[PDB]
Amino acid sequence: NLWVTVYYGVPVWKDAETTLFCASDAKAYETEKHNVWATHACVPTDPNPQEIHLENVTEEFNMWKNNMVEQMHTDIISLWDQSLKPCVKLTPLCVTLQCTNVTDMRGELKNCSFNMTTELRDKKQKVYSLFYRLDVVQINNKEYRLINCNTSAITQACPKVSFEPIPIHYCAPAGFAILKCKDKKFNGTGPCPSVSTVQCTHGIKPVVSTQLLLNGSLAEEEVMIRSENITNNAKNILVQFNTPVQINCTRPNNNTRKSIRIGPGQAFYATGDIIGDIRQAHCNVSKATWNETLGKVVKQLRKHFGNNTIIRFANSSGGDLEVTTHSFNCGGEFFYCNTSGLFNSTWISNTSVNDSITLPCRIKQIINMWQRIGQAMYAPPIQGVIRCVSNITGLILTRDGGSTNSTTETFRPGGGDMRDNWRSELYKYKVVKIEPLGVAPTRCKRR
Amino acid sequence: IRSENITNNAKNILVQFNTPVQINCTRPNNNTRKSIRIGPGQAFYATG
Amino acid sequence: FLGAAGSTMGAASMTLTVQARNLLSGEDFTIDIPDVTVWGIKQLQARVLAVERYLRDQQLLGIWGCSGKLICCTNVPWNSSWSNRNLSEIWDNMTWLQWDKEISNYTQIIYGLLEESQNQQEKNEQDLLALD
Amino acid sequence: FLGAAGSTMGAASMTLTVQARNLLSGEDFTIDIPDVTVWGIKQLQARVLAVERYLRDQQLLGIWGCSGKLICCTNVPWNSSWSNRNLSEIWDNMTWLQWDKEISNYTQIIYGLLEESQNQQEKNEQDLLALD
Amino acid sequence: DIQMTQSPSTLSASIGDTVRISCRASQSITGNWVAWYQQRPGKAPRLLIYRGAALLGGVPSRFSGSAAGTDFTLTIGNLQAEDFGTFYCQQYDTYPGTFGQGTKVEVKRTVAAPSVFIFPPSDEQLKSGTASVVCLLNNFYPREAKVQWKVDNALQSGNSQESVTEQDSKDSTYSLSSTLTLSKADYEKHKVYACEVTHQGLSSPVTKSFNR
Amino acid sequence: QIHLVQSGTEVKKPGSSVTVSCKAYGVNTFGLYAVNWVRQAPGQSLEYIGQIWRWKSSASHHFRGRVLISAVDLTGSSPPISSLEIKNLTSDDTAVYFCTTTSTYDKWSGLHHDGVMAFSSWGQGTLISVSAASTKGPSVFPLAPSSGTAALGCLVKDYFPEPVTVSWNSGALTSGVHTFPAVLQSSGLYSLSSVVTVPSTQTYICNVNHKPSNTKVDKKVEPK
Ligand SMILES: *[C@@H]1O[C@H](CO)[C@@H](O[C@@H]2O[C@H](CO)[C@@H](O[C@@H]3O[C@H](CO[C@H]4O[C@H](CO[C@H]5O[C@H](CO)[C@@H](O)[C@H](O)[C@@H]5O[C@H]5O[C@H](CO)[C@@H](O)[C@H](O)[C@@H]5O)[C@@H](O)[C@H](O[C@H]5O[C@H](CO)[C@@H](O)[C@H](O)[C@@H]5O[C@H]5O[C@H](CO)[C@@H](O)[C@H](O)[C@@H]5O)[C@@H]4O)[C@@H](O)[C@H](O[C@H]4O[C@H](CO)[C@@H](O)[C@H](O)[C@@H]4O[C@H]4O[C@H](CO)[C@@H](O)[C@H](O)[C@@H]4O[C@H]4O[C@H](CO)[C@@H](O)[C@H](O)[C@@H]4O)[C@@H]3O)[C@H](O)[C@H]2NC(C)=O)[C@H](O)[C@H]1NC(C)=O
Ligand SMILES: *[C@@H]1O[C@H](CO)[C@@H](O[C@@H]2O[C@H](CO)[C@@H](O[C@@H]3O[C@H](CO[C@H]4O[C@H](CO[C@H]5O[C@H](CO)[C@@H](O)[C@H](O)[C@@H]5O)[C@@H](O)[C@H](O[C@H]5O[C@H](CO)[C@@H](O)[C@H](O)[C@@H]5O)[C@@H]4O)[C@@H](O)[C@H](O[C@H]4O[C@H](CO)[C@@H](O)[C@H](O)[C@@H]4O[C@H]4O[C@H](CO)[C@@H](O)[C@H](O)[C@@H]4O)[C@@H]3O)[C@H](O)[C@H]2NC(C)=O)[C@H](O)[C@H]1NC(C)=O
Ligand SMILES: *[C@@H]1O[C@H](CO)[C@@H](O[C@@H]2O[C@H](CO)[C@@H](O[C@@H]3O[C@H](CO[C@H]4O[C@H](CO[C@H]5O[C@H](CO)[C@@H](O)[C@H](O)[C@@H]5O)[C@@H](O)[C@H](O[C@H]5O[C@H](CO)[C@@H](O)[C@H](O)[C@@H]5O)[C@@H]4O)[C@@H](O)[C@H](O[C@H]4O[C@H](CO)[C@@H](O)[C@H](O)[C@@H]4O[C@H]4O[C@H](CO)[C@@H](O)[C@H](O)[C@@H]4O)[C@@H]3O)[C@H](O)[C@H]2NC(C)=O)[C@H](O)[C@H]1NC(C)=O
Ligand SMILES: *[C@@H]1O[C@H](CO)[C@@H](O[C@@H]2O[C@H](CO)[C@@H](O[C@@H]3O[C@H](CO[C@H]4O[C@H](CO)[C@@H](O)[C@H](O)[C@@H]4O)[C@@H](O)[C@H](O[C@H]4O[C@H](CO)[C@@H](O)[C@H](O)[C@@H]4O[C@H]4O[C@H](CO)[C@@H](O)[C@H](O)[C@@H]4O[C@H]4O[C@H](CO)[C@@H](O)[C@H](O)[C@@H]4O)[C@@H]3O)[C@H](O)[C@H]2NC(C)=O)[C@H](O)[C@H]1NC(C)=O
Ligand SMILES: *[C@@H]1O[C@H](CO)[C@@H](O[C@@H]2O[C@H](CO)[C@@H](O[C@@H]3O[C@H](CO)[C@@H](O)[C@H](O[C@H]4O[C@H](CO)[C@@H](O)[C@H](O)[C@@H]4O[C@H]4O[C@H](CO)[C@@H](O)[C@H](O)[C@@H]4O)[C@@H]3O)[C@H](O)[C@H]2NC(C)=O)[C@H](O)[C@H]1NC(C)=O
Ligand SMILES: *[C@@H]1O[C@H](CO)[C@@H](O[C@@H]2O[C@H](CO)[C@@H](O[C@@H]3O[C@H](CO[C@H]4O[C@H](CO)[C@@H](O)[C@H](O)[C@@H]4O)[C@@H](O)[C@H](O)[C@@H]3O)[C@H](O)[C@H]2NC(C)=O)[C@H](O)[C@H]1NC(C)=O
Ligand SMILES: *[C@@H]1O[C@H](CO)[C@@H](O[C@@H]2O[C@H](CO)[C@@H](O[C@@H]3O[C@H](CO)[C@@H](O)[C@H](O)[C@@H]3O)[C@H](O)[C@H]2NC(C)=O)[C@H](O)[C@H]1NC(C)=O
Ligand SMILES: *[C@@H]1O[C@H](CO)[C@@H](O[C@@H]2O[C@H](CO)[C@@H](O)[C@H](O)[C@H]2NC(C)=O)[C@H](O)[C@H]1NC(C)=O
Ligand SMILES: *[C@@H]1O[C@H](CO)[C@@H](O[C@@H]2O[C@H](CO)[C@@H](O)[C@H](O)[C@H]2NC(C)=O)[C@H](O)[C@H]1NC(C)=O
Ligand SMILES: *[C@@H]1O[C@H](CO)[C@@H](O)[C@H](O)[C@H]1NC(C)=O
Ligand SMILES: *[C@@H]1O[C@H](CO)[C@@H](O)[C@H](O)[C@H]1NC(C)=O
Repeated sequence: NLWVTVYYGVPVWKDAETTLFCASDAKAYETEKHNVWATHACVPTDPNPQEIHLENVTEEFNMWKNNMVEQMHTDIISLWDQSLKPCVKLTPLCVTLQCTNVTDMRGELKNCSFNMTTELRDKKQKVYSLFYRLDVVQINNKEYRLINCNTSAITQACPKVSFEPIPIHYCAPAGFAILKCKDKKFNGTGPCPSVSTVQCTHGIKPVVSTQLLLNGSLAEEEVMIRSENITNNAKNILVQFNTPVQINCTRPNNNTRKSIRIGPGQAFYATGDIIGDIRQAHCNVSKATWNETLGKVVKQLRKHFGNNTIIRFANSSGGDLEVTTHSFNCGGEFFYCNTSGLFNSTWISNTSVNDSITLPCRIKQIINMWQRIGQAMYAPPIQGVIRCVSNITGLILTRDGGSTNSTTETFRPGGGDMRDNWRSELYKYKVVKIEPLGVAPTRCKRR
Repeated sequence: IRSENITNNAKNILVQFNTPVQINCTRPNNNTRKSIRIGPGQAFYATG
Repeated sequence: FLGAAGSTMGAASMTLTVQARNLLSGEDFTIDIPDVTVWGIKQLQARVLAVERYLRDQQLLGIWGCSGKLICCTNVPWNSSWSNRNLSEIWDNMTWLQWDKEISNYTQIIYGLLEESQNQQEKNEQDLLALD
Repeated sequence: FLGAAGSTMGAASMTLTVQARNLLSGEDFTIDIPDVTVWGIKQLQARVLAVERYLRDQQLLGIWGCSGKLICCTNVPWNSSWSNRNLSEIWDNMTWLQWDKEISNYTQIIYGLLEESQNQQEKNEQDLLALD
Repeated sequence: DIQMTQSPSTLSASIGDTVRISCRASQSITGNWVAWYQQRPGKAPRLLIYRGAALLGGVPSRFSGSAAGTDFTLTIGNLQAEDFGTFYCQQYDTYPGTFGQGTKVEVKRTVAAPSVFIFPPSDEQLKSGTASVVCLLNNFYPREAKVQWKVDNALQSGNSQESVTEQDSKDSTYSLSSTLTLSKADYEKHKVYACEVTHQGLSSPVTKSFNR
Repeated sequence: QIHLVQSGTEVKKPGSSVTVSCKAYGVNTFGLYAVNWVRQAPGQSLEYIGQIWRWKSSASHHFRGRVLISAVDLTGSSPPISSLEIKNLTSDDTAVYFCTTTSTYDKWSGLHHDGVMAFSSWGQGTLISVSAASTKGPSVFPLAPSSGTAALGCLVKDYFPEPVTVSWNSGALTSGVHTFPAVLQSSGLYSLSSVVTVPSTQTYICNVNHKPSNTKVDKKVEPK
């Protein structure tokens, strides 16, 4: 009896992959400072983002199979090079460095004298600078060289731009949609009872860090434990905190900028003398707040590893500096902190057997992150003392392979892949394409 | 046999074969790569 | 916006217009004022394939017996071999996601009946009926 | 696909839909995943002018008495001065390539009768007939 | 609740042959929700085709499905040794899922007659108070065969158990046993015991007996 | 990859309760994978019992409430494990039980159909034999050939539980031997036979090993 009929706009979608753009909230543009991070032409966010709750719907999510992460990872990388392209290349800095020990803490800073090319191509320039031990390597008085010269090339980041992370909403073009998991407790895998859709994801600050998730989103109720493959010790374990942990990272060296002239037209910013406290960079963590968090987290691991077992913490095993330390950016400078003091503990079933804690931090201006070869970025010196306060919202953890599986387990801070950092914010999101076209049988026919 | 203008000797004559002709071209010199380092970051491959 | 995807097909016909609107349109008019070689292609590649995917749907709507959006009907008889069912078992008891699942085998077949059996044979039929 | 171009106009009306399909559509969805500054514009320049050339044809279809694809009719009377011929001498004895050849002089004239004499004067006529 | 009917229950096919196994559902299944499984003897059943024509990854292209209305059929071209076994058809169309009768694909080869041997009860067994007469069927083709027990030209029902070996790995043949369990008292009351077998190979009736 | 390892063979008496466990190796979680329990009667077809999907236990109208399917997700010491319990055991439940799973992540896959689905991965299987019997030693009797050609063998009767291993000349005679499967007698005891075909002296022997009863007894074969 019936007849086929074309319906346009039926609620049907399929899992797929597309190219997502950014959103800057249209305030970051007023923040100016000559293109801070991403935002230059970045899309103004809709003042009223739309979230539609889909009733009677259950969708299965996988955060580890999420494609939004891979795009974001490649975005930050592609974003990084484009910031370094118009800037000043430091290529003729590979000149021999004659260094000496600074006037305590085993001479971490080196005072280096070297020959340099002026605006004119005739006479050289005899000038001195100040580099950290991590930025230089001796070659055989004491003679040193740039640490990156044998490995790769080098370019200086522009002082105009800042590395300051600003909220970025990922949105989908016409024909696509983004699903949001509204459950309080979600490990990133399995069906989601309450699912809502949004045009743009929430505010996500692209904070690049290791061993500590900084400035992220807090969990709901109980703290969350996420891992791709849990029983497998080769896979990292992502943790999401409930209450934010106050962390202080400062540069207890009050510095000055030389702004030497290596023309024509180009000017390099050298590190002058340090006027102030003679100290190494340090990181503060409140003993009470970290412990309270640890006690709640250590109970969550026993929802898997069993109600009763011994869980011991220890600092990094070994590897590259990026893996073994906490790496991040504060005030333009790149800190590498020693987390060994926090991870020194041993816990009982429900308990573990002062007013402050500190963590020695090292500074490195010349960096190759993401295992990049051919391009090394020089972090320009900053006038005055840098102070910053951030939230610790999660960790990257690894489990030992030595077993003795039925006895006890030890966990250590992870590192390496930065995709895990983005999976922390993207676990509740995935991309699907909408299929509007549909057919249904009805009596209407036609004349 | 193909040519733009045939009687004209200024124009080249393109020919298309029926059966393929086996041709061998070799480099009877067994060489090595120096891979000298002209940094920073760049490396040139010299003929050893 | 997709709210009835979990609901029955009968209830899903009411909010049909909302899906048509948002899916169909881009009206942000945001960005593209100041040029970039790098990222800009990325925000291009997405919306260019979007309008290509868009016109793709519109073609089927035109070449078939629709010539208009939302709902339109046709002279194609529903085959018994295609989801033999009860009328109340489809709209009232079944959902679109559940529905498209079964028709998956006959979907390409039905498409042929719309463009070939109708607008090729119907418009020619119309030309013969409009002469007299 | 163009198979009837050599055949008569009468036979060329059967395969009309095939030409409409392929000409109208791009659905390859191939490439444009990884960016290039150089070649990419070249694969852009082709398909961008393609959709511009596309909407150009669709406009004539809309502004005329068609409003739909494939075949549509009109109230414009065929002038004797325009290819005075026999009906069997056109469809049965003549081909499209041979046909468009002669109309070349009156083509721009006929176009005017469709947009001006009809949809400008017809729709206004319709408004006056729909009031009562 | 759907009932799946397979035909045949078992079939004989050779190597290189094209094998077609059909199946029918108690009602019409549309959306083509039907699955075909392969099971080798002593092994867990493996999934081959779902949705009636959709072949799973890792399965050779020799397998082809077909699904139309109430009638379903699985087509296997160029039959090979590893393909032999028991096949089942299943519908997940409605709750709950129901399987078919099953179809045993059995190796083809020339029909072979069994060599029948009969064994009288052992002496030590007689002292236990029971006597078991064992009729033996050696290598034979196909598995289907009949064995009846005649005592003094009289049939016996009950107290009879038969056993069948799996298809031989090389010979592709079957072997059958027959066990007649009786007491000592009833055993002494009769004289002649006979074992009557009928099979495609014999082309004649055969009976093996002993005068004790 | 995906490996489903179930528990060992369970022999249990009527009226009792049985619990089998299925360890699913290679599975990331039961959220993306539905678990179905299917049993197979001996010499008969396959029958769907129940399932657990989206952490929701379900079973056929046959077994409603009488069958209990529970499962726990991936832990730090072991893969995801599911367990099936059947109380009020009867003699008709002697079917072989299989632990199965299917990938539900693909929403437009033909594998599943709203709870009712096909089964991609199959386990090792677990046999449950329901019988009221106690362990006993095997009785071995020789079968003497009367006289085409000749055939001789040994008869093993009344043993429990299974299995038993039968050899010939301590593995020296491997050819022409056909070992018939154990038959369940009405007395609840198992009986089988091993026969060898001989042409035309060698004086063969039987090697029988029954491990549950620790009886390695060996019997010879003499022609009458
Ligand atoms: C991520 O994330 C996610 C989310 O977030 C997650 O997920 C998760 O998961 C988990 C896992 O891990 C889960 O949990 C689980 O669950 C499950 C299920 O449950 C359910 O079910 C059940 C059953 O059901 C049945 O029954 C009932 C009665 O009651 C009924 O009603 C129903 O209906 C069913 O039935 C059916 O069937 C039949 C036949 O069969 C028929 O006839 C009918 O008709 C039907 O169809 C139940 O029971 C439950 O309930 C409960 O619970 C709930 C809550 O949950 C509530 O509401 C209720 O009321 C109840 O409650 C109670 O209980 C509980 C328990 O806990 C408590 O708590 C409370 O308080 C009360 O008392 C439901 O419904 C289950 O099964 C499981 O369990 C398990 O586990 C535990 C621990 O945890 C333990 O304890 C237990 O016991 C169990 O275990 C078992 O199993 C194992 C393995 O298999 C083994 O080994 C062991 O041993 C055991 O076994 C035992 O027992 C058994 C019995 O059971 C027996 O048989 C044997 O023999 C032995 O004895 C668990 O719980 C969850 O849920 C989820 N979540 C959500 C949200 O969903 C995941 O996981 C994550 N992941 C990561 C990696 O992290
Ligand atoms: C995510 O991470 C998790 C963990 O972090 C990963 O899980 C890992 O998954 C793999 C699967 O790829 C597992 O390996 C597989 O293990 C099974 C099971 O092995 C266990 O049980 C065996 C039997 O147990 C029963 O029987 C005994 C005796 O009655 C009873 O006592 C028991 O209680 C049980 O009832 C047992 O034999 C095993 O022991 C042996 O192996 C272990 C592990 O190496 C040794 O320590 C022991 O000493 C002993 O040697 C074990 O206890 C195996 O069956 C699998 O073997 C298959 O795969 C091999 C390749 O790895 C291959 O060489 C084998 O031949 C075999 O393949 C066979 O089976 C296939 C499937 O049927 C056939 O297709 C094939 O043709 C062949 O017939 C395999 O070794 C890991 O154990 C598991 N990790 C842990 C910690 O357990 C998961 O993979 C990850 N997934 C993702 C997506 O990231
Ligand atoms: C592709 O390549 C081919 C070859 O590879 C190219 O072909 C070349 O084409 C050009 C044309 O541009 C030819 O040049 C032209 O030749 C004609 C003919 O000349 C021949 O015949 C003349 C008469 O022959 C008859 O009469 C005698 C007497 O009764 C009989 O015996 C004969 O049997 C015939 O019946 C004869 O007079 C010519 O001889 C003269 O010229 C040759 C060549 O230079 C000399 O060797 C001789 O010694 C002698 O001087 C010849 O045998 C000419 O008529 C053309 O002249 C016109 O163009 C001149 C410019 O080149 C111009 O100065 C002249 O005034 C003349 O223009 C006149 O005619 C126009 C047309 O009507 C008028 O518009 C104009 O106002 C004026 O009135 C010209 O020289 C080439 O010969 C030919 N190549 C070869 C090898 O033969 C071809 O061009 C290429 N094409 C492309 C697309 O790539
Ligand atoms: C995680 O999240 C947290 C929180 O969101 C992040 O913490 C953020 O860190 C940012 C720095 O990276 C910081 O930005 C600062 O904002 C401050 C406040 O600005 C507001 O107040 C001023 C008035 O004071 C208004 O005019 C303005 O419009 C705002 O409303 C600024 O004061 C900061 O500037 C100073 O610090 C940065 C480095 O942190 C220097 O580069 C900068 O030059 C400034 O330093 C000079 O000034 C201070 C005194 O203000 C002097 O003590 C110092 O020595 C410097 O003085 C010399 O140098 C200047 C030129 O540099 C020269 O003119 C002068 O004469 C001297 O020679 C800075 O703009 C965010 O506010 C902060 N977030 C919050 C909520 O506070 C954290 O970074 C995140 N984590 C990661 C990894 O990103
Ligand atoms: C990382 O750095 C941050 C920022 O420095 C730290 O967070 C700060 O922590 C400090 C101390 O833990 C805290 O300072 C107090 O804040 C109170 C308000 O919340 C103030 O009221 C208080 O001031 C009193 O104490 C000072 C020192 O004793 C006096 O100098 C001051 O004048 C105040 O005394 C007055 O009040 C009393 C009555 O209480 C009255 O009798 C007196 O007359 C007088 O009026 C402290 O300054 C900051 O508030 C914290 N900041 C934030 C943003 O939270 C963090 O602890 C650091 N983390 C680590 C690990 O080091
Ligand atoms: C009803 O519609 C169903 C729509 O899915 C049909 O299912 C498809 O049927 C075709 C018929 O052959 C299959 O084609 C084969 O596919 C296999 C495997 O393809 C999939 O798996 C590989 C391996 O990982 C993956 O790479 C592919 O992208 C596929 O998703 C191939 O190996 C064969 O060579 C052959 O091409 C489809 O695979 C199958 N499933 C799909 C499309 O998801 C079903 O057949 C229809 N029913 C009838 C009766 O026609
Ligand atoms: C590690 O975490 C534990 C909690 O598990 C912290 O123990 C806490 O110790 C303080 C004292 O230093 C307790 O405060 C006390 O409060 C009582 C009640 O008001 C008061 O009588 C005391 O005079 C004192 O002020 C606190 O209650 C207690 N925590 C709990 C939950 O009881 C411990 O402080 C943490 N580590 C450090 C750095 O101390
Ligand atoms: C780092 O070394 C340089 C010399 O290479 C120091 O600069 C000299 O400082 C003394 C002060 O004691 C002056 O008398 C010299 O004229 C300076 N020479 C040059 C070339 O600048 C510099 O002071 C050292 N680091 C600092 C600033 O402490
Ligand atoms: C990070 O912190 C740890 C813990 O304090 C430091 O370990 C010390 O290492 C030195 C040798 O370099 C030993 O003499 C000390 O005994 C160690 N301390 C303890 C408490 O065992 C470590 O040196 C710090 N930094 C680095 C870069 O390793
Ligand atoms: C300077 O300090 C370094 C420690 O990094 C030490 O190795 C070196 O011997 C010192 N140089 C002098 C001259 O004391
Ligand atoms: C319905 O489909 C079947 C097979 O697909 C076909 O044989 C039959 O002719 C069709 N009927 C109509 C009216 O299209």
